[PDB]
Amino acid sequence: ARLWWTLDPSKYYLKQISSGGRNEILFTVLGVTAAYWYFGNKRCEHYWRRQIDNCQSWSRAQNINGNNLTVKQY
Amino acid sequence: MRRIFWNFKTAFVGLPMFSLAPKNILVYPIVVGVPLYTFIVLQNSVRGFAYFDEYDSDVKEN
Amino acid sequence: SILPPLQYTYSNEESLELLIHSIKGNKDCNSERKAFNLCRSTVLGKHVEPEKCLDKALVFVNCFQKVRRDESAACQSAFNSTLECGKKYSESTISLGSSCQSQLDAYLNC
Amino acid sequence: MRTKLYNAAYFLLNNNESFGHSFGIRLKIVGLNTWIVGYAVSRYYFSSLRVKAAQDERF
Amino acid sequence: MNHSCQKVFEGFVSALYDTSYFFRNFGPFKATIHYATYANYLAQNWAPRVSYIETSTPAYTLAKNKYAVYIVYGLIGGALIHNYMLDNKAAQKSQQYYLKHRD
Amino acid sequence: MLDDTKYIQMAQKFPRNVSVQLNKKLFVTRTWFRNYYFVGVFGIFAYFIYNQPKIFAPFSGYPTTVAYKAQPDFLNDQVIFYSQQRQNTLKNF
Amino acid sequence: MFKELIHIFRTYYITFRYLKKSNINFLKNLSYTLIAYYLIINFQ
Amino acid sequence: SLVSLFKNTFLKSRVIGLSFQAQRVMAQMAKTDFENPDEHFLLNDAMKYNELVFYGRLAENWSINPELFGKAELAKYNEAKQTLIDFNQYHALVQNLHEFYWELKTIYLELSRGVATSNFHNKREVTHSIIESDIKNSIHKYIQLIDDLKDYPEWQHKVREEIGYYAHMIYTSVNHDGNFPEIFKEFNKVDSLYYF
Amino acid sequence: LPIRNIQFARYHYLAAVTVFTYFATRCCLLDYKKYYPLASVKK
Ligand SMILES: CCCCCCCCCCCCCCCCCC(=O)OC[C@H](COP(=O)([O-])OCC(O)COP(=O)([O-])OC[C@@H](COC(=O)CCCCCCCCCCCCCCCCC)OC(=O)CCCCCCCCCCCCCCCCC)OC(=O)CCCCCCCCCCCCCCCCC
Ligand SMILES: CCCCCCCCCCCCCCCCCC(=O)OC[C@H](COP(=O)([O-])OCC(O)COP(=O)([O-])OC[C@@H](COC(=O)CCCCCCCCCCCCCCCCC)OC(=O)CCCCCCCCCCCCCCCCC)OC(=O)CCCCCCCCCCCCCCCCC
Ligand SMILES: CCCCCCCCCCCCCCCCCC(=O)OC[C@H](COP(=O)([O-])OCC(O)COP(=O)([O-])OC[C@@H](COC(=O)CCCCCCCCCCCCCCCCC)OC(=O)CCCCCCCCCCCCCCCCC)OC(=O)CCCCCCCCCCCCCCCCC
Ligand SMILES: CCCCCCCCCCCCCCCCCC(=O)OC[C@H](COP(=O)([O-])OCC(O)COP(=O)([O-])OC[C@@H](COC(=O)CCCCCCCCCCCCCCCCC)OC(=O)CCCCCCCCCCCCCCCCC)OC(=O)CCCCCCCCCCCCCCCCC
Ligand SMILES: CCCCCCCCCCCCCCCCCC(=O)OC[C@H](COP(=O)([O-])OCC(O)COP(=O)([O-])OC[C@@H](COC(=O)CCCCCCCCCCCCCCCCC)OC(=O)CCCCCCCCCCCCCCCCC)OC(=O)CCCCCCCCCCCCCCCCC
Ligand SMILES: CCCCCCCCCCCCCCCCCC(=O)OC[C@H](COP(=O)([O-])OCC[N+](C)(C)C)OC(=O)CCCCCCCCCCCCCCCCC
Ligand SMILES: CCCCCCCCCCCCCCCCCC(=O)OC[C@H](COP(=O)(O)OCCN)OC(=O)CCCCCCCCCCCCCCCCC
Repeated sequence: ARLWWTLDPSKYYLKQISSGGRNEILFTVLGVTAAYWYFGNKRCEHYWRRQIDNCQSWSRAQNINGNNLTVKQY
Repeated sequence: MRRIFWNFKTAFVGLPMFSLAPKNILVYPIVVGVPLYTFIVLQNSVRGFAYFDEYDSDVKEN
Repeated sequence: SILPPLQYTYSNEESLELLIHSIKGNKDCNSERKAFNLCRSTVLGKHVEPEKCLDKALVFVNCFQKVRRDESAACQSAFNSTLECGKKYSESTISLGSSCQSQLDAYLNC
Repeated sequence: MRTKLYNAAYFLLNNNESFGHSFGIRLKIVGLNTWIVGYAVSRYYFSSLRVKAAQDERF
Repeated sequence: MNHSCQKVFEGFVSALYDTSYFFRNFGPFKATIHYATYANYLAQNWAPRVSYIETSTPAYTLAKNKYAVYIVYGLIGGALIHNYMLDNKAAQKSQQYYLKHRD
Repeated sequence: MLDDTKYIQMAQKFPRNVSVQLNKKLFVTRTWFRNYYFVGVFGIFAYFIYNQPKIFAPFSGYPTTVAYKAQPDFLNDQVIFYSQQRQNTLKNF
Repeated sequence: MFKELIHIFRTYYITFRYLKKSNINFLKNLSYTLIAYYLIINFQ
Repeated sequence: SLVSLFKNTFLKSRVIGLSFQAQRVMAQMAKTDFENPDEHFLLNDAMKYNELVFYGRLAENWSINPELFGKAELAKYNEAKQTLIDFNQYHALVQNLHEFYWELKTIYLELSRGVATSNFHNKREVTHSIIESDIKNSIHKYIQLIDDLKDYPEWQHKVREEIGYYAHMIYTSVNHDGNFPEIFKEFNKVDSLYYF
Repeated sequence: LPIRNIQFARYHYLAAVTVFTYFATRCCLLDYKKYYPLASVKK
């Protein structure tokens, strides 16, 4: 059998762009900005929460037809 | 009528396959998984395999 | 977010006090707790007619209150030592070290 | 047109050390990869199972 | 196969071939496919990267191409650590606010 | 340098009116073998990647849930329900 | 790795011979995209 | 017209830059076989191949604004545009030949699956009529193609060596009885002697 | 010939493979429901 395992990068994808190295910083800036936005939203939603349980938290239920939900004691 | 010519006991595809394949397919599985699986299972049980009973198992209704 | 929201905001001091008192109570009054849980397990005792459990519940609560109110001087001293150790452990943002198990064992034996 | 036929070589060749030595390595790698993929599939399958239901329950 | 089923099968495969050919070679569809193929090629073979073949003498290689990896690592690590610190600050702020509001 | 003379000549001088008719049946057969090996082989891998997270991380796909409270209606033998919207969150770790 | 899996399937399965190098490349691109999506999503 | 300036600059840059590469890409495509003519570009190195394929359409279709072009620059752009159109036609020709090759290879693959040793479920002693007709018509088209390439000895030789290989394998897959003399009548003239 | 940041590429590929395998197989996050019958109890 032939040995083929290796961690080295393939030369097919190792080319540079004409003006220099590949667009690494430009894409990393976008990635960092997107991560900042996403994690900021997640943190804001997560931390500023409380559960308030009282009569005003309950409303009258209804069917998908909009009528009030009541089930008989059949 | 398909006529097959085959040396069952000496051809490379025969009893030699039974002797060879099982001991070579399970080389990496055994030698890697068994130590790895043992490590993964035991590292939790530094103190013991104790089930901290969150429900009253010893309590039986009168 | 998937983590449940909080209902009652406990101060860190209050949280540690209640936690230590709870650990003590599970030793002092496990009998009342077990009886209450047994009576609250059945359908009739849990949803339909919870009042049949009320008396048992009361007893349990009383026991817990008695634990929450450290009556013995030795109990108070041990609880204060354990609570101070817990506060120091919690406030330590630097790499944490020794545990507060010794003080807890001292308190549970009071 | 009667299609031609042949006698598969591996059915009529005396077993040799080269076949064994090379196919052993190939089977080692095949077993490793198959074991990994099958473990993944097994975890997926078992996690896909439903929860136990009551006795004589409809819906 | 039976020659009647042969007629049916030939007609069906001809219809499939014609449908595929029309859909691929229709003006707007052809333009869409032609642009999307190149977009896919750009994405797959020219994705952002940190390792690349250096064919230039040290005098003819920019500094950006010698410290891009370090800049990327700095950006990512700083983002992660700053998000962690922001999470801790938000935890403290929320705790203090809801404590001072009641209990 | 490789002696690509003949290939250079082939590239420079190629016919511009020669074409071959394609048997539709064989083209379709090959393409449907390709579809068979896509849907039924790579489809397994694609569906695993798409779904396995949805099996091991279900809570992130169902954000809002509903809760109910009930009261009796003795004089009509009915049951009255009050609904409530909640954020589907973990519970009893 | 992917290359090796494709090579084994091509060399052992007669039916798999039907696929062009272009179709293999399309599968390669789709698999890479799915792997990137999997890595990203698991952490979300 | 700023947008016109940018459009024309983009077109000029891409088209002229690729025109200097069209020779290399076309030569490489010729070098490989017809099974996967773009094999080298997919596996080893994409020497501005996908770029040529994409920008050929733009060269053919997108308009030009001569007032934004010089004299020698405009002549060079027209030359490059013609080169890209030539590449478009060359790619179309190679694609046609490659698809015909795959037709023949499909026929051969069906035969091989027929005679495969693992084929314990679909073993057929006698070739059926449908595949015989397919073989006959495919060989007829191949002979017509060889005739049509009489002015291009290199192309004719490549078409033989590449496509006729599977015709020869099909020839070898079956016995010389039944309709065999009629099916391979055209093949027996010259091609059969070549593949011996 | 020289490849910029080759070692970084090797380690990134290794990390990607490790993470993908970890999440796909969940090798580290086993299930212990099968061991519960074979475990002692407290309290
Ligand atoms: C961000 C949010 C918005 C995203 C919107 C995306 C929209 C995409 C629409 C695409 C439409 C079809 C396009 C057809 C091609 C037309 C353009 C063209 O031919 O190229 C011209 C131009 C030059 O091409 P070329 O001359 O042929 O050069 C190549 C040659 O080999 C010659 O090479 P060379 O050596 O001469 O060098 C030339 C160099 C020249 O290149 C450049 O100059 C470009 C450099 C980068 C941009 C620089 C400018 C930055 C500032 C822009 C500011 C814009 C402001 C806009 C304001 C708008 C206000 C309204 O070329 C390159 O290096 C090409 C770069 C290719 C980059 C590909 C990126 C792939 C990955 C993307 C996703 C990454 C996710 C990571 C997540 C990881 C998380 C862990 O290239 C480009 O325009 C590049 C575009 C690349 C991206 C297109 C595809 C994006 C798809 C994203 C994934 C979305 C998936 C969603 C699911 C799917 C269903 C929806
Ligand atoms: C020819 C006919 C053959 C017929 C065979 C019929 C077989 C029927 C099987 C029925 C199902 C058995 C399931 C066992 C589950 C075991 C785990 C378990 O208890 O989990 C609890 C399970 C929950 O699972 P979980 O915890 O979420 O995850 C389980 C995972 O396995 C993860 O758990 P873990 O993390 O603890 O995993 C342990 C770790 C352990 O891994 C290791 O460390 C590996 C160690 C290996 C050591 C081996 C040593 C051998 C020594 C060799 C020595 C050779 C010497 C030679 C010398 C030569 C001379 C020098 O990983 C593994 O166990 C690896 C598994 C992956 C397998 C990879 C290969 C898959 C493809 C190949 C399959 C076999 C093909 C054979 C073809 C034969 C052709 C002739 O829940 C239960 O309580 C279920 C209990 C099991 C019953 C399930 C019933 C389902 C019924 C479905 C309906 C249809 C049934 C159809 C039946 C048909 C019958 C004919
Ligand atoms: C529970 C969850 C759900 C599970 C099911 C999920 C299914 C997902 C979709 C699968 C889609 C598969 C089809 C698309 C892929 C490409 C197929 C293809 O090439 O198309 C043309 C090709 C036919 O080509 P052909 O020209 O007609 O054949 C002549 C060529 O020379 C032939 O040349 P060749 O080299 O191309 O042909 C080799 C051919 C293989 O085809 C053959 O040539 C022969 C196939 C039959 C072989 C039967 C065994 C022969 C004797 C061996 C010794 C057995 C000993 C057992 C007892 C041991 C006792 C100790 O290989 C394949 O089929 C490639 C893919 C195979 C794996 C994927 C399919 C797995 C199906 C598993 C369930 C099957 C149904 C239940 C069976 C059990 C019921 C109790 O395949 C087909 O059209 C048939 C497809 C397969 C049908 C099922 C046959 C049984 C397979 C059992 C495999 C078991 C593996 C172990 C793990 C199983 C875990 C579930
Ligand atoms: C849900 C999420 C969605 C978004 C994410 C998507 C992610 C997945 C990827 C999707 C990929 C597939 C996309 C769908 C296929 C679209 C096919 C198509 O366009 O069909 C046209 C195509 C007809 O065009 P044709 O046959 O190729 O051309 C001959 C015609 O006679 C026409 O001849 P003509 O000369 O009269 O007109 C030529 C030109 C109109 O000509 C003009 O007026 C000039 C256009 C711009 C030329 C390039 C100037 C670049 C200047 C530098 C910019 C630098 C920016 C900053 C960065 C600097 C540092 C690098 O019209 C086109 O052909 C437009 C094609 C699309 C844009 C091509 C330009 C690419 C480069 C510029 C954009 C990318 C940024 C590159 C930056 C870096 C550059 C180095 O076929 C159709 O008519 C099909 C219609 C039905 C299908 C849907 C049509 C959708 C139309 C969308 C228009 C979008 C315009 C751009 C918006 C930009 C917003 C920021
Ligand atoms: C219709 C169009 C056509 C559709 C076709 C169908 C398929 C879809 C196609 C769509 C097109 C895009 C497809 C995805 C890209 C595929 C790339 C590919 O296949 O490349 C293979 C190719 C394989 O090559 P290879 O030879 O095998 O080598 C690979 C090795 O891994 C070698 O890798 P490497 O070594 O070069 O590394 C790569 C590099 C890549 O990374 C980057 O540079 C990128 C960075 C992230 C940028 C993210 C930008 C995202 C922007 C998004 C903006 C919003 C978009 C919204 C769009 C909406 C719609 C318009 O990695 C790094 O930079 C490593 C960073 C590690 C950081 C470590 C942190 C350390 C912290 C500690 C610091 C030190 C502390 C010391 C303390 C000491 C205490 C004592 O990959 C590459 O070579 C490129 C690198 C890999 C890039 C992966 C990018 C994946 C992006 C997925 C995006 C999915 C978006 C879905 C959106 C859905 C919306 C609904
Ligand atoms: C849920 C479903 C599970 C079902 C499990 C089924 C398991 C199937 C395991 C199959 C193993 C591999 C062989 C079949 C597939 C081969 C695919 C392939 O590429 O091969 C092509 C090749 C054959 O094709 P070829 O050799 O012509 O090669 C192709 C060449 N050209 C292209 C020129 C045509 O290999 C084979 O098919 C070899 C077949 C060997 C068969 C060996 C049979 C052994 C039987 C042992 C029985 C033991 C009984 C013991 C009883 C004891 C009682 C006490
Ligand atoms: C090596 C190459 C091949 C590799 C292949 C790899 C495949 C990867 C597949 C990935 C996707 C995995 C999907 C898993 C779905 C499993 C569904 C299943 O059958 O689960 C078992 C299920 C009962 O499970 P459950 O209801 O949860 O009850 C137990 C709860 N404790 O069982 C049931 O409910 C039983 C009814 C459903 C199942 C019906 C199956 C019908 C099969 C018909 C076969 C027809 C062909 C026959 C051929 C031979 C003919 C002679």
